[PDB]
Amino acid sequence: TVVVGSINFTEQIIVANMVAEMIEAHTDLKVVRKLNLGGTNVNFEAIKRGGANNGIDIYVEYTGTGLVDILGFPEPNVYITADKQKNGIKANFKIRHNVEDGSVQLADHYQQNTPIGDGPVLLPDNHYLSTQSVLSKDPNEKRDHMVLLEFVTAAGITSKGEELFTGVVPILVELDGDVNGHKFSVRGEGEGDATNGKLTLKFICTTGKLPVPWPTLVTTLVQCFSRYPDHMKQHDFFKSAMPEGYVQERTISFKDDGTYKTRAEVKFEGDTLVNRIELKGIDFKEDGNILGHKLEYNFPPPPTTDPEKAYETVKKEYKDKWNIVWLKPLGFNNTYTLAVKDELAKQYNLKTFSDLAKISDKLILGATMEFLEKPDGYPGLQKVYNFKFKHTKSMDMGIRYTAIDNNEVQVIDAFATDGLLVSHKLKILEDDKHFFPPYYAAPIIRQDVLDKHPELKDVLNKLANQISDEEMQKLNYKVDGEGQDPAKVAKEFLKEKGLI
Repeated sequence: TVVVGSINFTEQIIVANMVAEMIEAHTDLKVVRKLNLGGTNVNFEAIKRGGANNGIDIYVEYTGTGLVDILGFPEPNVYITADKQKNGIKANFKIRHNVEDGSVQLADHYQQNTPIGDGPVLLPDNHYLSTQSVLSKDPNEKRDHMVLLEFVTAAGITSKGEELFTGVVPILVELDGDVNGHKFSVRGEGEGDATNGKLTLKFICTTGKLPVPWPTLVTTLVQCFSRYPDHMKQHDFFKSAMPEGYVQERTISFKDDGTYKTRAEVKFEGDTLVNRIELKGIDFKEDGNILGHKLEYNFPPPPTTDPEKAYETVKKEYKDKWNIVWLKPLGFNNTYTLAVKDELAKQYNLKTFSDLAKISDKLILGATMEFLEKPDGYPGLQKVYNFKFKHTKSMDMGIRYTAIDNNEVQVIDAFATDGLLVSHKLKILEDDKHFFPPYYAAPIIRQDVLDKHPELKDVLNKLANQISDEEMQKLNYKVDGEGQDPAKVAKEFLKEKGLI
């Protein structure tokens, strides 16, 4: 008896049906089809706990999801908004720390920034900051330390203080801390270059060994060094507060453990940008992840976007960590794409995203709000393809779709395997440069189950490249458009193909 898993999502329902149908047709095995309510993460939970204890033994996972579940989440895009009543800005975000075991320590961040000086400051429209932080060690340094490199930029749309960030600027950083009555001081030196969005620092614990992990102090240890693009200068609050500067306050509540509370003054002292912080930490468990020093010492970089390297990475890491085996890709890639009418795709022979980029008319009126705001969305895509659409309108809900029918818009954002794409006779283009992550679907199974029934490997590999994007778009349309039974549309397809 094997247990097959699925999520509350038409596509997922259809493919899990197909996995199960194959097992029934080609083996003597009994197959339980279990539904799971939630995102892709609860299938990942269920397979860990097995079909023995009301989990699952098999499900279809996507490579891009797999990368973050197994390597951990990269740093979030922080959403800054205006805080009129504080003449400032504020932001809330989630930092995910990897623990020595493969669990994740959540760190909910609540941030407020208020100008020190009384003068006016930029009160920005909502926008995002993207950070990458690379931790390391100085091999010729004996004191508890941290070397930190950091690249930071803003995005979300198509001052005097800022003139102080013209070149490379000495940073100094001083932290006085108290976690659960344990006192400590940290001190750091370096330089920042706001034009490239680069930080370089080395920090030292000056009171001895650090009573918390270094990764937990990164967010506390100068967002004035971000790179704001030329069409967003009017949204850089941080620099505009200079040289008097701002107060940054945060609560960082770590899930199932204590909380840090920080207050920091960021300001010029001569030619040196200084970050002086006082941190209080309360309610920490004497052997939780934080006081226990149980956090990996490096945030996971932005993951590979290479399709082959993605699949190789999850396959290796899921086998080492969880003893879970990735069989072969089903064929389709449920990822963010752009879509045009079929008619036009034939009229200019489009196929690829660079083929679409070479046109400065057409709107992406379709783009949902999220797709235009998110850094890793159309702003990031502008920088790889030199997109230059004559205009871009934010169309939420389904009305994006009504528009491309009307021929107002000619280009829209979408998921490659969306059924509406056959509804509205649409063409999906290839992300030739691989800007977006790869969500290659593949069946996934527990080793202990494949050990008891080795024939599963070759049965489920019989689905390898059997489902292209456009095939999956049709099966999604059958269920969400015409109301058919997922289990019957699954079974039909395996019959047309000859797999059953």
